[PDB]
Amino acid sequence: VCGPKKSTNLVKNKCVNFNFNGLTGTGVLTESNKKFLPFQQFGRDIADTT
Amino acid sequence: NQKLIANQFNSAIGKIQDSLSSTASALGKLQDVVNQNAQALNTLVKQLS
Ligand SMILES: *[C@@H]1O[C@H](CO)[C@@H](O[C@@H]2O[C@H](CO)[C@@H](O)[C@H](O)[C@H]2NC(C)=O)[C@H](O)[C@H]1NC(C)=O
Repeated sequence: VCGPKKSTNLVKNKCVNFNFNGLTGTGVLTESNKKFLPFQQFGRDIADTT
Repeated sequence: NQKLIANQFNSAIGKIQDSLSSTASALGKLQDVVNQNAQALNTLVKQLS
């Protein structure tokens, strides 16, 4: 259930201000080999950051 | 006794190598410092959660 927000394209390997389903932060988005399970939308660090 | 002394010395050095290469705890005093610092940082980061 998400608000009336228009999504844009995703740009990789550059510093961007991102918003994924309401989750925001600043960082570089890159390809990964992390095996998220079918029900896992987010992963976390030790600091509980994304 | 120069020959004896030199031989005992050389032997003693070989013993140092045998101890250091096999006993991990031999350098516990330095490893402990590293461990304390690692814990301090891990504690600091975990507090962010
Ligand atoms: C003092 O002790 C040393 C050993 O620490 C003696 O030297 C050894 O003597 C035996 C024979 O009895 C040899 O098989 C060993 O190879 C020798 N060891 C070394 C390192 O050379 C030494 O003879 C003793 N001296 C006295 C006066 O008793």
